[PDB]
Amino acid sequence: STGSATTTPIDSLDDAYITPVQIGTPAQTLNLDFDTGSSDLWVFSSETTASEVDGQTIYTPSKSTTAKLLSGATWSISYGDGSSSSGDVYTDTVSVGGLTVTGQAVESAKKVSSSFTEDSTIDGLLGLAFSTLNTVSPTQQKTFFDNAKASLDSPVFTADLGYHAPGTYNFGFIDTTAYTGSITYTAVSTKQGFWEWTSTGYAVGSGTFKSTSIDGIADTGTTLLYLPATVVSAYWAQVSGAKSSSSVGGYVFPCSATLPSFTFGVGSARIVIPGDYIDFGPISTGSSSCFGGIQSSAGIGINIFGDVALKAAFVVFNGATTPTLGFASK
Repeated sequence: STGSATTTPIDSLDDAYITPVQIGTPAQTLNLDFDTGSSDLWVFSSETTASEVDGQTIYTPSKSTTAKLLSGATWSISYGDGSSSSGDVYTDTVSVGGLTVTGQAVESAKKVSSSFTEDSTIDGLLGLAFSTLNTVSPTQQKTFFDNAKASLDSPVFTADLGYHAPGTYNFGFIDTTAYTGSITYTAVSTKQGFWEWTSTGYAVGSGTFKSTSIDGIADTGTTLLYLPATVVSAYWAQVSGAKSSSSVGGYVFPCSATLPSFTFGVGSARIVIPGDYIDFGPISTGSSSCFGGIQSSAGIGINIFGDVALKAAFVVFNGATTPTLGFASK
């Protein structure tokens, strides 16, 4: 089997991407944030505290003939941005882009933090990291990809995120028309539960490539690119007037600037992030100070190849017995 779904930016900044997901019988379509940095599929639901729902589409298990309460199971998750959610668990039929999994754990939110309530466009998350991170207790549950894997033509999924435009998540095949040149594959460590890999270096604009190992995770659920302070400083030093602002929470730059590209290494290959991808616009409406798309990972504890980086590439998440990651230009 295979699946193919379009993913769509939630706003003009590509702050996140949503992908339609069918849950239940008859289908209940929710728009979920596919997150290769977590491993819970959770949704806004009929069980979610009423005051914490504001515009989202909810899953109603009682209207699904294939829904079954997973007795005794609860879940609770906190994300890197400080947001959180929790609730109980159903099993139900879940389909993505024509690919169907029966008995998928669907984690029904009883509580969500403000950040989720305030974002009317995201109805939940679908995690695509390794199932060892799944928070369901007392019986840990598998991700959608884990459940689908054995049935897929090839045990892979691909992320093809657009810049200010729709893109595609494919399951079970590699669309050879969707990228240019070759796919360069690189080793993955699953030790922390993530799609963790080591970049071979970086360049700023038309500058020379610095060979240096950067360990990080491929995380579709994180908006920006978080790298070591040394790297980030070298980038923003090439932008007149750029500075790190503690009051804003990172590097800002004059909105009148032309941003340089940023290149990262994948083995001997190079992925180029155009300067425009690194612009996240005014810090507040009408401001002439703009927020940077490359930020320091210092105090996150991990480097994160988020959407700013991934959308510059066609990315293969290879879930073979020994997982790998592939990157191609497109």
